[PDB]
Formats: sequence, C-alpha cells, structure tokens
Amino acid sequence: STIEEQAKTFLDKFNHEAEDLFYQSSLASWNYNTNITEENVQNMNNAGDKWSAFLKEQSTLAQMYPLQEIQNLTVKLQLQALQQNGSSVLSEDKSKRLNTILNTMSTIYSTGKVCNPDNPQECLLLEPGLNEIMANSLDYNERLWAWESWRSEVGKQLRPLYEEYVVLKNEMARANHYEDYGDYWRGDYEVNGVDGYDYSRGQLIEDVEHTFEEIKPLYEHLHAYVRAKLMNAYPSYISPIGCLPAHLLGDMWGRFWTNLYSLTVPFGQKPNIDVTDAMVDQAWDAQRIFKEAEKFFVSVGLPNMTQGFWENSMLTDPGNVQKAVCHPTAWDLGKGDFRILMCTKVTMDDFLTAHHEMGHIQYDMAYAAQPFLLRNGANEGFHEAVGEIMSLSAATPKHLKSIGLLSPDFQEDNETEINFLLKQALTIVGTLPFTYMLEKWRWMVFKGEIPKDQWMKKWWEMKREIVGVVEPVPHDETYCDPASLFHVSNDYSFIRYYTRTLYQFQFQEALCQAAKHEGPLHKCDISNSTEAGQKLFNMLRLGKSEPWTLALENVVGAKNMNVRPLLNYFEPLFTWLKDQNKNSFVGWSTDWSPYAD
Amino acid sequence: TNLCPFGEVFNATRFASVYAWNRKRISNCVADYSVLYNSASFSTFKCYGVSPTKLNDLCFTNVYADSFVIRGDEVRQIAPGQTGKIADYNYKLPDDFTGCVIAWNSNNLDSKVEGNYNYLYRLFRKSNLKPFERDISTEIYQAGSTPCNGVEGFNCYFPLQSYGFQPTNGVGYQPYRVVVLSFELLHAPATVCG
Ligand SMILES: *[C@@H]1O[C@H](CO)[C@@H](O)[C@H](O)[C@H]1NC(C)=O
Ligand SMILES: *[C@@H]1O[C@H](CO)[C@@H](O)[C@H](O)[C@H]1NC(C)=O
Ligand SMILES: *[C@@H]1O[C@H](CO)[C@@H](O)[C@H](O)[C@H]1NC(C)=O
Ligand SMILES: *[C@@H]1O[C@H](CO)[C@@H](O)[C@H](O)[C@H]1NC(C)=O
Ligand SMILES: *[C@@H]1O[C@H](CO)[C@@H](O)[C@H](O)[C@H]1NC(C)=O
Ligand SMILES: [Cl-]
Ligand SMILES: [Zn+2]
Repeated sequence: STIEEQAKTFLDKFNHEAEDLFYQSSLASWNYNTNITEENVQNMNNAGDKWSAFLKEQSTLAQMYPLQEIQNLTVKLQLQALQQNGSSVLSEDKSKRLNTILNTMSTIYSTGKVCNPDNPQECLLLEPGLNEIMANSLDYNERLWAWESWRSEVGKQLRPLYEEYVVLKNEMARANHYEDYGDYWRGDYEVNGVDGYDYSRGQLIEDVEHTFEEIKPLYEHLHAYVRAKLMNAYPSYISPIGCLPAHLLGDMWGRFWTNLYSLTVPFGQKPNIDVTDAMVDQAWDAQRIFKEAEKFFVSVGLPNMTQGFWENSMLTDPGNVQKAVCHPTAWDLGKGDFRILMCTKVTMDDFLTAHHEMGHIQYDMAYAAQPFLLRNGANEGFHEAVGEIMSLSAATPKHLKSIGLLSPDFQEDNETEINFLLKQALTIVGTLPFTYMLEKWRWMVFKGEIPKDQWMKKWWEMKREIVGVVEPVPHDETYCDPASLFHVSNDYSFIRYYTRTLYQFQFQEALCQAAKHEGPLHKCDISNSTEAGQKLFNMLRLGKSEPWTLALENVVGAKNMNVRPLLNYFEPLFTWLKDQNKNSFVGWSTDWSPYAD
Repeated sequence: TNLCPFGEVFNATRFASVYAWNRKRISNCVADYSVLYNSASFSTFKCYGVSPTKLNDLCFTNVYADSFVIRGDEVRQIAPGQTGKIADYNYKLPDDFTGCVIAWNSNNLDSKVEGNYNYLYRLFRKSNLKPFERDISTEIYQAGSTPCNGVEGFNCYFPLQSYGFQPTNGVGYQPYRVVVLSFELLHAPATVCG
C-alpha cells in the first residue's frame, strides 16, 4: 500500500534486471579489451547501449517515487542513485548539444597532436610521444615546447566548447535543484539524514582547505628541497626563492613529480632497492608474481583470489596474433566475475601493481553482497586508497626479505630509508596541491565566482599560491589549460585524488598501529597482521551503504579526512629536509616569473 | 526391489526452473544413498534432521526429490528457516525439515556463452509462500492499487525473472543444480528403504 513498498518493489525488480544487462555489457567490453576485433567492438557497442537505454527507462520509472515519503536510507540511497536522471532531465535539443560538445571535446583530446615548425610532416600524439618527452627530457627548451605547444594547439580548440559546456552543465544542474555543476559533483560527498555523521556539500570545501592547511609545511619543505635539486640541475632556469616552472615537473602538467627522482635522490651513490633480478634468477613468472600478491593478502586475513580469477584473467600479453589493451586493470563484471587484465612483465613495478590490482579485487569482493546500486567505493576516493596501501606495505624491505626475494644480509639504513621516502614524497605529496587546486578552480567556475572573462586569470593564480608552480609562458583568456588535462576535457571529477591520498595514509597509520608496529610508519608491513586485516575489512565490506564518514571512522576512529597520519608517515623525511634546509628559503613568493626579465 | 532412477534425478539433460521447481516422487525402490553422499562430486550436502550416515537404513514410506537450478549464493536459502527471494517467493522450506539439500555446481552443463536464460525465478508476490506450495501464476504483480489490466507499465510487473547463467560466473552466481529430498511419515508401510 504505502509508497515505501512501491519503492522497495521497484528496486527489487531493477536490481535483478540491471545485473544481467550490466553483465552482458561487461563481457562484451572485456572480450573487446582482450581481443580487439571489429566484430567485438560492435558486440560491445550493442550491449552497451542496451544497458544504457535500460537504465534511462528505469530512471524515468524511478522518478515516479518522491524522495519525501521514504525512511529507509538504504532504499532512499538506491532510489536517489537511480532517480538521478542527469541529461535526461534536459530538453532533447539541449541534450544533443551537450553530447556533441562532449564527444567533440573527447576527440579533440584523443586525436590531438603537436607539430614542430621545423618540419610540417612529422609530429606527435600525447602518449607516447609527448608523455615520454616530458618524462625523460633533461632539456629546458624542448620540454617547454612540448608543454606550451600542447596547451596552445589542443586547449584553444576546447575553450569555447568548455564555455558552452559549462553553461549547459550549470543549467542541467540548476534544473536538478542543485546549485551548480560543482555542487552536483560534491554531491558525491554529501550525507543527509544521519545524525552526527552528516556532511554538506560546502563542508567538503572547508574540510579540504583545512587539511591542506596542515599539509602546507611538509609540502613547503619538500618543495624547497626539490627546488634546490632542480636548480643544481637547471642552473639558469630556477630561482632560489621563486616557484617551480610547470614544464620541469617530470610530466606534461606537473600532476605527479615521480620523474624527478634521478635529479633529487639524496644518496646518489647508495643503490635503490630494485628486486627484478631476484625474480629473474629464481624462475619467477607472472603466475609467481600474482601468487605472491595473493599470499601477501592471505597473510593479512583477506581471502584469496577465486578460481575464476585464475581461469579467466589475462595475466600475460597473449602473443602477436590477438591484440589487447595492456592497461593494468581490475574487473568486477558483476555476477561473481572478478578478473585482472594486465600484460605481466617480470619487474618489481609489475610485482607491486599486482598487489594494487589485487587490492582493487579485494575491495570489489568485499562489498559484492550489497544491493547492486550500492556496489562502489564508500565515496569516490576509497577504492584507489585501499589499492595503494597494499603497494606500500608490499614494497617494504622487510617484506622483500620475508619472501626470499632479498638477502637477509641487506643493510637497511638512513640511506635507503631517506631514498624510499623522498621518492614516495615525489609521487604522493607533490600531487596534493595540484589536485586540491584544480578541483577548487573547477568549483569556483561552476558556482560562478569566476566570470569567463577571468577564467584563466584565476587558474594561474591558484597555481602560484597553492601549488607553488608558475606557468612558464603568459596564458591569456583564449586558453583552457585546465582542459589540456584529460580529466577536465573528459568531464571527470578530480578531488577523488586528494581525498584518496589523505585516506590512504590515514588507513596506513591505523592499520600499522593495529599491527603493533614500532619504528617509523614507512617500515610498517601489515603482513601477518590479522588486526590490520579486520580493521581494513570492516570498512571494505560496506560499499556506499553507509555515510563515508562512518566507514572512515570504522578504520581511523576519526569522522573526517585528517592529515596527521600523512605527516607522520613522512616525519623522517620531514626532519631530514629540515636539516637540509637550514640555509635555504622554505616557502615561495608568488611574484617571480620565468618570463619577466 | 528395483532401483529408483536417481541418476536422471541428478543427471537430467536440463533442469527445471526454480519457480516451477520440478518434483519427482520417489517410491517403492531400494535406495542406498551412501553413493550419493560419498560421491564427493557434490559441493554441498546438508541433511537436516538425520545425518547422512544413518539414513542408509532408515525406512521411508515415500520420498520427494524436488529439483531445480538456482544460483550458488542462493543455496543457503534452501535451508529450514531462511528468508530471501528464493525462500519466500519460489521455494520455501519448513523449519521442521527432514530431508537434505544436495547442491552441485553445473557451470559446464547449465550455463553457456551468451547466457542460458531458460531458468526463471519469481521475483514478486503479494504474500510469502507456504511450505511446499508451488505458484505458477503469471498475473501482473500490482505494486500499488492502480489496476494494471494484465499489461505491464508503471508500478506493475511481470512476476517471473530469468537467471543469466554464463560460464564465467562466480561460484555464487553459477548454476547450481539443487536436489532436495524430503522424506515422508505414514503408518502405511515404508516402501523406500534399503
Ligand atoms: C578473437 O576474435 C575472433 C573474432 O572476433 C573470435 O572468433 C575468436 O574466438 C577470438 N579469440 C578468442 C580466444 O576467443
Ligand atoms: C531497510 O531495507 C532493508 C532491505 O530492504 C532491510 O533489511 C532493513 O531492515 C531496512 N531498514 C529498516 C530500518 O527497516
Ligand atoms: C584459499 O585458501 C583456502 C584455505 O583452505 C582454500 O580452501 C581455498 O580453496 C583457497 N582459494 C582458492 C581459490 O583455491
Ligand atoms: C609472515 O609469516 C610467515 C610465517 O612463517 C613468515 O614466513 C614470513 O616471513 C612473515 N612475513 C612477514 C612480512 O611478517
Ligand atoms: C549420474 O551419472 C554419473 C555418470 O555415470 C553417475 O556416476 C552418477 O551415479 C549418476 N547419478 C546418480 C545419482 O546416480
Ligand atoms: Cl596547466
Ligand atoms: Zn589504482
């Protein structure tokens, strides 16, 4: 009788049909990524739009149940996840303009290419050409060319598309009774209707600013040391007090700083830990890499990969006849089908990525008992953080000794510890100002706190002051530099990376203290720690059936994103940098320019 | 003193749908269940009321072997006193149950590429099923009170859904052929015995 039971019956039918339609979608897309044939891309597209038309029809049917008269917040979260009609709440004229805008932007990204003025014939796509250029060049000018030319040839095409796109996204958002599209996005972090654990869509903005406040000291110290090394590598192109140029950050935008290790390594003669040769010498194969990742997970208390994972996974690149996209990827096809697609090499890096993807698989296995609509990360940042902590605690020298892969006479020391930690900080800390600043610019643009006539003017300001990075060339209002990045021009929200980084070190410190680990947080190896296993699984098993604040409290005993565990993890490196910085300026002044001479 | 065709009951070409769950009435035979127990080819063999060891020479009037295919995850619902879709709306086991549940994976027979959709389970019902009652009804389940007049639409559904049984399914989503035995009690002579 009651409307509650109408919603219940509706979801009970939707789940049992959406399951199989999504499974067909998934098998078709898998068979594609495994064996690229035009037969297969066609089967893929067919099943894809079948399931998409189904969920549009179901969204229509679902909006016939007002959110008012429902109390069960499980039922209400499912009805809300479905009822979110999206572009279908627009007039089909406007939805058409929207989707041609979106596809035009995606293709201007993917098919974009930059050409040298010396030769109108030969020129380069982004990956691998320009990505490898920016990742490996030690030359100032050629990196500058890759950077500025990719921004001036692909971004300027996306600028007006991005303006029209933000207009129609704001209208689609205000037509869904959100305030803006940025608000639509932060709706991923909203909790309503649970006393004490709720969260509003501006509380996220203030929380992220607050945690970034405490991260500013560590990042300033690391930024100062990295600037010191980079000037001992780029004598005339970096100032001791100014900000870091954007093209010299190891890739096209500066998102991660990994590629600066060979320039910032503290002990440039003490060796890294690179254990590929120990896998070579002992007849380790892909089966061995993944058997060791599986065993590392059973050590902590999580179950092992199921037989279907062994049968159906593409674990090695399968020859020259059949083609496949070798992006390491974990697959939940639904219906109990968990697989991995990864062209495995015999390398330390792939050895670790095995643990990462297996952690993705373990998160997927954890919440697969939830209702279909609630089979996801507790919020948009939990999956990848769960994946990353396993890579951490599997790259530990004591872990490499416990598995016969390093000699017990290996000497851990100040040298190896500061090496590992500075590499880690290049990858993990150098991305937090970037991620925070990008999503802040996007939010401010969707809310309208930046008129389009000042779009770029605000971008490169939030760079100079939040990330300590300056653009190497003046960028007027025709660029849309933000969209030269994938996630912007491809309509993906970004703050997942900030929240994920912070959550991963919160989880890490929590699981390490549950491990009774003594000594610095980096040496922590949660293997053989069933306590870390229970503490991680108590959050894993939830999915988005609970407010992400509650699940976060299930692991870290705090109700909200916190940055004390991250600073704790980087404490040894923190004080080493403080010793290295005695007679150098920590912090940057946002006035110096690469191009104002 | 002949043998009851236990093979076909376990070996039939394609099984029946759980909503119209097939029933065999096994009578007047010799039946040593020892081989079925220790066949070690069944992934689940749970006897409720008397353990599989002794039932070889406890003497029954007449036994029913219900058979169907469900998902693996659903096998637990075939247990006296459970809840869920398969337990409430397709096949309900009474808590005073006596016979056993014999589930074995059939990812190779009952599943096939592109999915084997021949099996159906009833997803909705205006009331729970009684023990052992079979509902084959096909009348559009009315979620509200707005009449539907025998055609699907909004708030009215077809109460029969199909399993999609591919061979790449997980062990819980894999077609599990389930044979349930419930033994009877009567003062008429016990005829299934030995
Ligand atoms: C690869 O694709 C062809 C045609 O698309 C198909 O017939 C073949 O079975 C595929 N390979 C495998 C191993 O399935
Ligand atoms: C919400 O619904 C689920 C399944 O529909 C049920 O198990 C749960 O008890 C309900 N919550 C409340 C508070 O009744
Ligand atoms: C995982 O380990 C348990 C331990 O007995 C074992 O029973 C199970 O079969 C293992 N998983 C697989 C896929 O074999
Ligand atoms: C985990 O425990 C096993 C049990 O013998 C041991 O062999 C292994 O070295 C331990 N590894 C770690 C990292 O504690
Ligand atoms: C089903 O057939 C196999 C194949 O011979 C046989 O071993 C088995 O006993 C049969 N099932 C039953 C219940 O007898
Ligand atoms: Cl940029
Ligand atoms: Zn990942």
